[PDB]
Amino acid sequence: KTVVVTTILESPYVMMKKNHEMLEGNERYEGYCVDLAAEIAKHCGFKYKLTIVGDGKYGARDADTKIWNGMVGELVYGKADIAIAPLTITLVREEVIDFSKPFMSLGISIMIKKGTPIESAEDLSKQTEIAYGTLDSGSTKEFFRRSKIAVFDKMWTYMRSAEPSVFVRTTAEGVARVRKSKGKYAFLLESTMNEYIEQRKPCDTMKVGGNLDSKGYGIATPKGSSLGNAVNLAVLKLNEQGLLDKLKNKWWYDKGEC
Amino acid sequence: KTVVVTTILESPYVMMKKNHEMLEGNERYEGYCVDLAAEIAKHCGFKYKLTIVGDGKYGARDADTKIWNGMVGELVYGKADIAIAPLTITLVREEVIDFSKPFMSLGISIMIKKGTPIESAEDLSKQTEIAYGTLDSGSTKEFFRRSKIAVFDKMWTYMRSAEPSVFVRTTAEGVARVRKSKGKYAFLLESTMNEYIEQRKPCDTMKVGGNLDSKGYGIATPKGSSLGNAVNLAVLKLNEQGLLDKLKNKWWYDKGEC
Ligand SMILES: N[C@@H](Cc1onc(O)c1Br)C(=O)O
Ligand SMILES: N[C@@H](Cc1onc(O)c1Br)C(=O)O
Repeated sequence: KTVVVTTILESPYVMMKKNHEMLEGNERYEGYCVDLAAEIAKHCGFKYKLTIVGDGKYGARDADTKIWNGMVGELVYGKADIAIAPLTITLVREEVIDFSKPFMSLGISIMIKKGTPIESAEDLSKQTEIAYGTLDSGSTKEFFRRSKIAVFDKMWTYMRSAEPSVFVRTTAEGVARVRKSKGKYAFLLESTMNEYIEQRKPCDTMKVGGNLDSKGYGIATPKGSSLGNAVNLAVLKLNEQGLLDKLKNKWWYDKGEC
Repeated sequence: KTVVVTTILESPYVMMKKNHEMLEGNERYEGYCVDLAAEIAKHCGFKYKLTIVGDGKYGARDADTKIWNGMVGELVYGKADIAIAPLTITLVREEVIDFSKPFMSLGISIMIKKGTPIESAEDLSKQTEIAYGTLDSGSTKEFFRRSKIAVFDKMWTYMRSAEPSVFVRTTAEGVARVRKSKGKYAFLLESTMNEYIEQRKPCDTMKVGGNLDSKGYGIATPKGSSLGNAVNLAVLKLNEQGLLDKLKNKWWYDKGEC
């Protein structure tokens, strides 16, 4: 049967085409993950329907209700057959859903407005003049919340009680905050998005320092799903064929605006 | 039996005493509503236990699940017997819980950092240099979201799509945002809180213009609760005795710091 794909609106992975009001179904979307989905489907021999996750979240378990939300939840509760998006492979998630080998590598990074006197996480941790935060949900927020590393623990201690809140709901919001804060806000986000934004007008942001960690995005399926094996092989095959690199250049650098 | 009172941490209505770690039960709290609760209890002849609402919300119904949250939810689902807090009397709430006649009047107002070139809601609506927002929940946010009045509709249209978000989770956060935004953020909140903050150090904020609307706070009880009649009479009696005015001066002006 037709495979239900859950994804999320996150540039340049999945974006609404400017003329989406004129289009229907899968044709409404474009981006790295839209292209990858087509490639995976072709190599696994299935037809599919792209759907945007209802709550706009990646996936976390509520500590109280213990209910999974986001794309992970969609897979766990059987609402979708596969998730093709910038979904970070983490221990807690790996325990409830199946992940293909990573199709892209990344690490947490720092985004600053050009000219901000910050070069590293250590720099940020030792001052308060420049506020800094992360998305209000997701693996980056959790990285800091759970970290036992001195510098990161110090940063989380600051972030969790900073007022006003240093957390943002979407990447777009964090970028807007960096751009409109006159250098007084630094955004902690995954290197992939940071690198993409650095090449977008008004070209006033930049990624600074090295990544704080190293991980990857994986295609996810419900635990035990028979689709898992085929998808994993397709990811490895596409990587070996250079297709993944081609898609990266296509959506990040080929049409960079800076 | 002992009456379970649900309330919320909102200065100067209910605040944790600085040495609360040394205290137990009702003695941990102080404020206008803590004093009012004692007065109402005495005049209604009941003993009570103050409890802080679990989700820290005032009360709204989820459009999807249709479940009430906040203090209103606590009353609707029988978790508390009465709510004594700065709970705004609104049509939607009046339909699900009982409200005493108002114990305090108020209106939505504008808080600015001293020196901000804004004198009214109209001023705010006609510009974008100075961002402005409200709490991310509650009657003030709903006032703008539902308003059919031109100026307020224009303001909501701006607020709902402004990036980064102009909404804050708590009053403290909004105040912090006004104070740290160098005049680039104006906070829309109820006049009562605005007036209180204006008299608190560092004395860098002020209420400007008249109130946008007029309403009041009421003591709430589960719909049909027998406690409702007594509480309403106590509110009227306390007002006529001048007790409510005395409490207002006690928590707002007597010890003003500006
Ligand atoms: N990939 C993360 C989400 C995320 O975490 N930090 C960001 O900037 C973004 Br987008 C996840 O899967 O939770
Ligand atoms: N009193 C309101 C909450 C509220 O609405 N605007 C504020 O500043 C505050 Br506090 C309510 O009962 O929803």
